[PDB]
Amino acid sequence: GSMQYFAQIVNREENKWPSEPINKYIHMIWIGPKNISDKNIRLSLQTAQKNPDYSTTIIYDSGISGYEAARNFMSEKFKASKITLVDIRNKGYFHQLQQEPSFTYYEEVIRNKKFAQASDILRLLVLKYEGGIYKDIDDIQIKGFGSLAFPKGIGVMREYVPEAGKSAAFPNSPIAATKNNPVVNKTLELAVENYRHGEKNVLKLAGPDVFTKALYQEIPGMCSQVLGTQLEQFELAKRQALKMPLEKPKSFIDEQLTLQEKAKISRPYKAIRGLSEYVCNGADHSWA
Ligand SMILES: [Cl-]
Repeated sequence: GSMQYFAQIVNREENKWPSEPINKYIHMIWIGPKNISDKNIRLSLQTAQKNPDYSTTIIYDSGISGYEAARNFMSEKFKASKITLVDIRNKGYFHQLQQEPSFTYYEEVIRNKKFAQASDILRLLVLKYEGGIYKDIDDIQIKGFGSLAFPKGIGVMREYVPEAGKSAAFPNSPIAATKNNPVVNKTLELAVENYRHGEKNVLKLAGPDVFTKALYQEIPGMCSQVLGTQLEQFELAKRQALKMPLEKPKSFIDEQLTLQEKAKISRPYKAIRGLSEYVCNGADHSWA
């Protein structure tokens, strides 16, 4: 045979990480005394309707003064649906959450009434113990999830580019993850280090930029430049096995790596971005 070893390397990269199933829980958070908007109520109902095999819950907090007025508003609006409000205090692992370093900052942030900044922390704690899919009340459910399985047990959206930043960022919503996922844990570790270091920058706390940085440490290929570098290395490796000029191709027609070979190498990192065909992101936090 010829090129059978090179074709074996390409096939190894396609299934290097087996896809792990995701628990069928849709976690959504709405904490504070502000009432949920009419749009977010309709999107939440649409979320539960499009996922009858998922149990959809909206997580509120009873440790915030004035929470009853907003919680009473949600129950009357969701009493005839599959949306079941669950208090984070009444969780079956709340005593373990109190022993988490991030929960002290969660308590410290809700006291300052920075509810959106606190939601970035709680969503990772819920995915740590229970797992499943976190989604925000503003995220639009395009189609139902069904049985989802992701390489490394982690599913995210396509990364966006901040209009002034220099690095892309994966949104921290929606996030699909297995129970006690390494990417979720590393995001919590970086979040604790940022809060320990008094990071006044809201981006360098528990938001998408921190979730992205933790995703790159566990799965370095998620960085577009890293995967692109890996494709250029296979291009040179194929030329060496072909006994062709060991050089980077000048034009596209001179590339030896076929499109099918590029797709095989990129298969794991495409699947991790699989949540983009199920959910459309909302911009409620943008207007805030
Ligand atoms: Cl060979």
